[PDB]
Amino acid sequence: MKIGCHGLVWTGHFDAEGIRYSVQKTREAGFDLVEFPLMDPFSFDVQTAKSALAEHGLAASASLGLSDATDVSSEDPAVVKAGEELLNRAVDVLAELGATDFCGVIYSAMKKYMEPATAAGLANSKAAVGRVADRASDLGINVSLEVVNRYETNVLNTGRQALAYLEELNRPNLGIHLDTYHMNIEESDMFSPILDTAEALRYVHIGESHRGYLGTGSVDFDTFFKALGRIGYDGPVVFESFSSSVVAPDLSRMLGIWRNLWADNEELGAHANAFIRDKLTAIKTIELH
Amino acid sequence: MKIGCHGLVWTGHFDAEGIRYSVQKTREAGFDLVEFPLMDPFSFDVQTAKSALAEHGLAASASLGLSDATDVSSEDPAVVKAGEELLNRAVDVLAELGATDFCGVIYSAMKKYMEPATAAGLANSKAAVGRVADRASDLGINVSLEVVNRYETNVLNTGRQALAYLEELNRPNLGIHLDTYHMNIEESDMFSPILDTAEALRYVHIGESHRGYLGTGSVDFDTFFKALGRIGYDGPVVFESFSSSVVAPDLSRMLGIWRNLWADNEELGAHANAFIRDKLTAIKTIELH
Amino acid sequence: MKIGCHGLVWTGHFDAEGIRYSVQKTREAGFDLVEFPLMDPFSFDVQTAKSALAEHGLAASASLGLSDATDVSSEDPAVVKAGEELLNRAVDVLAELGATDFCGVIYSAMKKYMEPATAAGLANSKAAVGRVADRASDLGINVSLEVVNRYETNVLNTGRQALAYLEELNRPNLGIHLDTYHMNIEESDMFSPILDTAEALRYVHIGESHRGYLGTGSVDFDTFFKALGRIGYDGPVVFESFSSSVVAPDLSRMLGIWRNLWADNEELGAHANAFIRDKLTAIKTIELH
Amino acid sequence: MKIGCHGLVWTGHFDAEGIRYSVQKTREAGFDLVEFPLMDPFSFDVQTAKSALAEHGLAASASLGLSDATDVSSEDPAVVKAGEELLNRAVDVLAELGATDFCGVIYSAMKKYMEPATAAGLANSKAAVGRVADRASDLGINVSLEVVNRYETNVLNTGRQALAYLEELNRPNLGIHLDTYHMNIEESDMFSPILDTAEALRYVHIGESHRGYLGTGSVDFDTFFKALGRIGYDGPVVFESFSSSVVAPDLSRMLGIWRNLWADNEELGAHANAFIRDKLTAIKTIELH
Ligand SMILES: [Mg+2]
Ligand SMILES: [Mg+2]
Ligand SMILES: [Mg+2]
Ligand SMILES: [Mg+2]
Repeated sequence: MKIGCHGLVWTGHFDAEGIRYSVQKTREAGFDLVEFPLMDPFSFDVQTAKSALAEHGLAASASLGLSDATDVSSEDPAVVKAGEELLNRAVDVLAELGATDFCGVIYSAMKKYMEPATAAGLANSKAAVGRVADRASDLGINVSLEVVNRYETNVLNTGRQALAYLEELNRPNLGIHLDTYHMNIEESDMFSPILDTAEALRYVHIGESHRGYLGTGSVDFDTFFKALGRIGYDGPVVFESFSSSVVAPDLSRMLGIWRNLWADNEELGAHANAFIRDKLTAIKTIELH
Repeated sequence: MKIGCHGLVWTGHFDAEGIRYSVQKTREAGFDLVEFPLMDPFSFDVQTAKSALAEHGLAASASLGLSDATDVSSEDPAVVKAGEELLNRAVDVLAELGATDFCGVIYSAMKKYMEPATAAGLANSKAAVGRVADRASDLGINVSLEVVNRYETNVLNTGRQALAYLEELNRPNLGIHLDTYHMNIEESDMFSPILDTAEALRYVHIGESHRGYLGTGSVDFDTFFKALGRIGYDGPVVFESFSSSVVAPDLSRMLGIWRNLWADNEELGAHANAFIRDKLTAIKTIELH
Repeated sequence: MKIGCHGLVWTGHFDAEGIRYSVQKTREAGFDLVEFPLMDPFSFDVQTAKSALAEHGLAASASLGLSDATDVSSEDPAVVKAGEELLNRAVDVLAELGATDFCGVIYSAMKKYMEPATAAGLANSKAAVGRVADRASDLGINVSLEVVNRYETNVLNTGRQALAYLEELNRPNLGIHLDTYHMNIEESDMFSPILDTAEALRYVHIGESHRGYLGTGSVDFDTFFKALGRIGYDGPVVFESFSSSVVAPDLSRMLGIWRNLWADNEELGAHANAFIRDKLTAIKTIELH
Repeated sequence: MKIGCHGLVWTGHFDAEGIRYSVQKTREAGFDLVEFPLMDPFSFDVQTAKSALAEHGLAASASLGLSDATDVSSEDPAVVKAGEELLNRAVDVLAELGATDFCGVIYSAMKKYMEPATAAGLANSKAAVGRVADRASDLGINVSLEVVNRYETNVLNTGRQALAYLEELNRPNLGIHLDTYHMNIEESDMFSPILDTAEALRYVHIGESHRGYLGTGSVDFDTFFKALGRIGYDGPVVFESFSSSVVAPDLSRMLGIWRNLWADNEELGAHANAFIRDKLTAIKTIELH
């Protein structure tokens, strides 16, 4: 299991400087892995990232959220094709980095829909995601669909829905990515989604109810980690936090990061790293007693 | 204290038949009060409402959410003026009904903004709301701003933000409206917001994390009700839950109701009424032991 | 599933008067079943119980805790035999009532031990309970061991320890009884013990952390009922509450009931009956949405 | 604020070697303070303790529970006197160590009583404690009464009982010591007792529901630390944990430590030190957001 940190803790612009900076700060915070948010994978400087990752002995993953122009759940085949094109490039980036995990909101646009998903749209989404997963499979890359709340997608809001989505595709490298922040809204509790989704659970985001400091919100982390321990989850556990102190020109607007949740990402990162690691340490003793 | 139920539980269209139906269902479910959604107050059948309320001996309140055309936080004075007009009419409706509580998202549009709030926008919102409060005050009507999550507003996301907003306006009849559903995301916990806004807390919405049956989600209702009891809150406590089958396509899309958490609103309403009253009965015993 | 009330809500003396009083009050509070504490089954008035149960249409179960004189976990064979004799009579009483469930602290004395259990004592406990269970089996009676906290036994303090104890005996009518009050102290959380004990779980006590009003202490009922729902538990669910306003001469002392947690047991009882039934109703809805 | 560790994490025998071992391990785990259990203060090697404390740079406090022979709530004045004598020696040991804090179950025996307290016994307890406090005051020592559960005292089971007991004595150095383990049983929630005891709260124990690893049981630490932050508590915050792995001949039997909750106290101790510190760090951030 790799303990990771989302890139938006450190910077909103993933240029050469942002890449080295995020990688460095991640390592200094005590994390094993950095998750790069690849909103624009075409321009992502792979060589700099490879250099920085090697320098700090850090692993990497990639996440992304689609938009209207790249909505794979669209009824417009051209829009779907564009989204598929973007997803494929992200996967290519991961392959060049020698990474293994791609995740995020890749089954739809990451936004507040003003209509329910349509039958035709859902068919297009599943087909597009199937083709990306197949391609990723040949490159030795896993693809995990991140379940997000009603305001960020109209397709997959719960673990159960994600399981039904994956049932049709039946792709071996296709998994489910759960996020405590999103689970806090949609799920019935923190243990049930883990247990139902146990086979497919491939990626985990650790986020507080307001996406700030861990333990300063309403998320039931204790039940979540205990359930993770029960199913013997051994995949990535990545801290994710957003504040107006670190702004991504598009991503911050899309996630509605209006408020200040923290000013000092160094204290935040180190704290989050310890929070996650110590929780896992304690949870490991539970089976013994 | 009045135990209430949002009208949207029962019907999506508040015409003559809808008004009578929602009022009757509310009374049959055991509630003291019904909250009418006045999205369009100009076409609200006030007379039918007065009749139905008297028939069932039920109290009433009103809430609405603004839209793009009536966004009082806009930098466009034409838009701001439109919103203020909508607000003023709603207040007139309540005055006619002899009701005393107006609430909801009246300081901004109820939607997912793609940009942070602006200084000019905030100024316009505050000015308009102040004028509306003054108008309402003369009609003996209290106005409560409902704190909502980041996806429904970029203005008032926390109880403290609402306090700062109210401090500037310094209006006697201006209150704070808290909703457990929204609190469950943005707030640090369920007792701090109650304690901090005790002086200004005038309206309460009771909703599960996913707006389904009470007690089937992640809302810490226990801490919330304990906090309410500690500050001796005596205002309205109103249940809120939504179904795409029941509400209009407009509002269902606005609230992002992609899933239906219940099929029988009679059972839901009766369950919610007992949940609230029974919780209140229990919390009253705490001071005795 | 039968919803029940422990008799110490109503009376501490099960003479004929207490028997009829407890039965009647249980029916009036809305329950299906009364749980008689048979601290002395030799003198329990079976005849009055049968008569009251019939008059009020109520099912019945019974529980008890052993004492030093009846400690089947003693190394002294005469003490063990006196215990076994008491247990056997309790099973016989239940048989005469037409009941199906015996439970409680029947594997040791119900007290604060000052020494750990002993290998010889444990073997005595199991053998006696095995014989009691076999006897009960012939009579169509299920026997469930109540897991209780460290101050009330030194043998079975967690669900896991009860499973290991049963594994040895391999009896098909021998089950596990979990109590939220006891779980709240000893267990890692409120779902694991249910999931681990699924096969063997046959009786449930619903008690708040301080054994008063439900929802006025720190017990996580939500996690507990969600887990009960997940495994399809259909055994008895019995409210259990103790206050200085209702005193049993021995039992109130043994359980350390020093404080007033309630004066009005009719309010308490109706509240608890609603709490449990409403919780089960809500959990059933998680299924389909 | 001093973050501390109870000595029973390390050893059950406070001979010279035990004293040195406990102080060393406490320092190595990252704590500021060691809490000595002074069950027999007449035989406690003060000089070795001064030496070990100095060597490792550690502050110190002491606690004890009384027994039958020393029960200051007894109606027998010789028993009261013997208790008061043991208390006075414990204060002296602290004075010689240059410490400021005495605490624990010093207002009754620390045991499972078999009947409720008596008016006369209470009056003896209060007088004795008052005298011990006055003596302590002259030496610059604060005395804090540990509120414990029903199975360890019949006198002070809730914060509010302790408040009422202090009110009578009105002593300026006499405070309330709350323990999350005990609160988890007897209190209504984890914030009310903190808010109610605010001015009088002088000492804190941090204990999981089953007294093992922090975050592996049912204690609501988040509400507790958020309430602590709210009243700006600055007294000692001390980790307390018990396992059959490390046994005190007397104390482990009195506390009912039947089960192994950990084998490796070095891991346990560093986990707890981090747990408490990291929680305080996070709670500090809440007022900023
Ligand atoms: Mg995420
Ligand atoms: Mg609302
Ligand atoms: Mg019980
Ligand atoms: Mg303690």
